[PDB]
Amino acid sequence: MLMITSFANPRVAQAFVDYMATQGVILTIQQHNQSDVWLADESQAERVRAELARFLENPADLE
Amino acid sequence: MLMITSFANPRVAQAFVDYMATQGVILTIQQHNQSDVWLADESQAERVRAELARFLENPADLE
Repeated sequence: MLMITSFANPRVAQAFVDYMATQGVILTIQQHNQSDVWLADESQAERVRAELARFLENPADLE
Repeated sequence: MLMITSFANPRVAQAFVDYMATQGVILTIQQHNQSDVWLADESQAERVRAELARFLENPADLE
Protein backbone atom coordinates (compact mmCIF):
# COMPACT_ATOMS: atom_id res chain seq x y z
CA MET A 1 0.00 0.00 0.00
CA LEU A 2 1.46 3.32 -1.14
CA MET A 3 -0.10 6.64 -0.14
CA ILE A 4 -1.12 8.36 -3.38
CA THR A 5 -1.85 11.76 -1.84
CA SER A 6 -3.55 13.61 1.02
CA PHE A 7 -6.66 15.75 0.63
CA ALA A 8 -8.83 17.89 2.92
CA ASN A 9 -12.25 17.50 1.30
CA PRO A 10 -14.76 14.74 0.46
CA ARG A 11 -15.77 16.13 -2.94
CA VAL A 12 -12.14 16.07 -4.08
CA ALA A 13 -11.19 12.76 -2.46
CA GLN A 14 -14.25 10.96 -3.82
CA ALA A 15 -13.98 12.69 -7.19
CA PHE A 16 -10.35 11.58 -7.49
CA VAL A 17 -10.92 7.92 -6.62
CA ASP A 18 -14.01 8.15 -8.81
CA TYR A 19 -12.36 9.15 -12.09
CA MET A 20 -9.53 6.78 -11.17
CA ALA A 21 -11.74 3.75 -10.55
CA THR A 22 -13.66 4.31 -13.78
CA GLN A 23 -10.31 4.58 -15.55
CA GLY A 24 -9.22 1.15 -14.37
CA VAL A 25 -7.44 2.26 -11.21
CA ILE A 26 -8.84 1.39 -7.78
CA LEU A 27 -8.12 3.87 -4.98
CA THR A 28 -8.91 4.18 -1.27
CA ILE A 29 -9.85 7.17 0.88
CA GLN A 30 -9.56 7.69 4.63
CA GLN A 31 -11.90 10.28 6.15
CA HIS A 32 -10.76 11.26 9.64
CA ASN A 33 -13.32 11.92 12.39
CA GLN A 34 -12.64 13.61 15.73
CA SER A 35 -14.52 16.16 17.82
CA ASP A 36 -12.20 18.20 20.04
CA VAL A 37 -13.89 20.08 22.88
CA TRP A 38 -12.30 23.38 23.89
CA LEU A 39 -13.47 26.04 26.34
CA ALA A 40 -12.74 29.77 26.44
CA ASP A 41 -13.81 30.46 30.03
CA GLU A 42 -10.96 29.00 32.08
CA SER A 43 -12.90 29.84 35.24
CA GLN A 44 -15.65 27.54 33.95
CA ALA A 45 -13.11 24.95 32.81
CA GLU A 46 -13.36 23.45 36.29
CA ARG A 47 -17.15 23.15 36.24
CA VAL A 48 -17.21 21.58 32.78
CA ARG A 49 -14.36 19.26 33.74
CA ALA A 50 -16.25 17.84 36.72
CA GLU A 51 -19.66 17.64 35.04
CA LEU A 52 -18.05 16.15 31.94
CA ALA A 53 -16.29 13.38 33.86
CA ARG A 54 -19.59 12.70 35.62
CA PHE A 55 -21.39 12.60 32.28
CA LEU A 56 -18.86 10.37 30.51
CA GLU A 57 -19.62 7.63 33.04
CA ASN A 58 -23.30 8.12 32.23
CA PRO A 59 -23.68 6.58 28.74
CA ALA A 60 -27.27 7.45 27.83
CA ASP A 61 -27.58 10.94 26.35
CA LEU A 62 -24.09 11.78 25.07
CA GLU A 63 -24.18 8.43 23.26
CA MET B 1 -8.70 28.75 25.49
CA LEU B 2 -8.35 25.50 27.44
CA MET B 3 -9.08 22.14 25.82
CA ILE B 4 -11.89 20.56 27.84
CA THR B 5 -11.66 17.11 26.27
CA SER B 6 -11.56 15.09 23.05
CA PHE B 7 -14.35 12.98 21.54
CA ALA B 8 -14.70 10.71 18.51
CA ASN B 9 -18.34 11.34 17.62
CA PRO B 10 -20.62 14.26 16.65
CA ARG B 11 -23.60 13.17 18.75
CA VAL B 12 -21.49 13.17 21.92
CA ALA B 13 -19.63 16.38 21.14
CA GLN B 14 -22.81 18.29 20.32
CA ALA B 15 -24.74 16.74 23.21
CA PHE B 16 -21.95 17.72 25.61
CA VAL B 17 -21.67 21.35 24.50
CA ASP B 18 -25.47 21.34 24.45
CA TYR B 19 -26.08 20.53 28.12
CA MET B 20 -23.12 22.77 28.93
CA ALA B 21 -24.42 25.76 26.97
CA THR B 22 -27.91 25.52 28.47
CA GLN B 23 -26.24 25.44 31.88
CA GLY B 24 -24.52 28.76 31.30
CA VAL B 25 -21.26 27.38 29.91
CA ILE B 26 -20.37 27.92 26.25
CA LEU B 27 -18.23 25.23 24.61
CA THR B 28 -16.63 24.69 21.21
CA ILE B 29 -16.21 21.57 19.07
CA GLN B 30 -13.67 20.81 16.34
CA GLN B 31 -14.70 18.16 13.81
CA HIS B 32 -11.49 16.97 12.14
CA ASN B 33 -11.68 16.47 8.37
CA GLN B 34 -8.97 14.79 6.29
CA SER B 35 -9.20 12.48 3.28
CA ASP B 36 -6.07 10.37 2.82
CA VAL B 37 -5.69 8.72 -0.59
CA TRP B 38 -3.84 5.40 -0.62
CA LEU B 39 -3.28 2.88 -3.41
CA ALA B 40 -2.62 -0.86 -3.28
CA ASP B 41 -1.32 -1.30 -6.83
CA GLU B 42 2.23 0.04 -6.55
CA SER B 43 2.66 -0.48 -10.29
CA GLN B 44 -0.27 1.90 -10.79
CA ALA B 45 1.07 4.25 -8.12
CA GLU B 46 3.04 5.88 -10.94
CA ARG B 47 0.28 6.41 -13.51
CA VAL B 48 -1.92 7.69 -10.69
CA ARG B 49 0.75 10.00 -9.28
CA ALA B 50 1.10 11.72 -12.66
CA GLU B 51 -2.60 11.89 -13.55
CA LEU B 52 -3.42 13.02 -10.01
CA ALA B 53 -0.78 15.76 -9.99
CA ARG B 54 -2.19 16.94 -13.32
CA PHE B 55 -5.75 16.86 -11.97
CA LEU B 56 -4.95 18.68 -8.73
CA GLU B 57 -3.78 21.68 -10.75
CA ASN B 58 -7.04 21.43 -12.69
CA PRO B 59 -9.67 22.75 -10.25
CA ALA B 60 -12.94 22.07 -12.08
CA ASP B 61 -14.38 18.67 -11.16
CA LEU B 62 -12.48 17.57 -8.05
CA GLU B 63 -13.61 20.88 -6.54
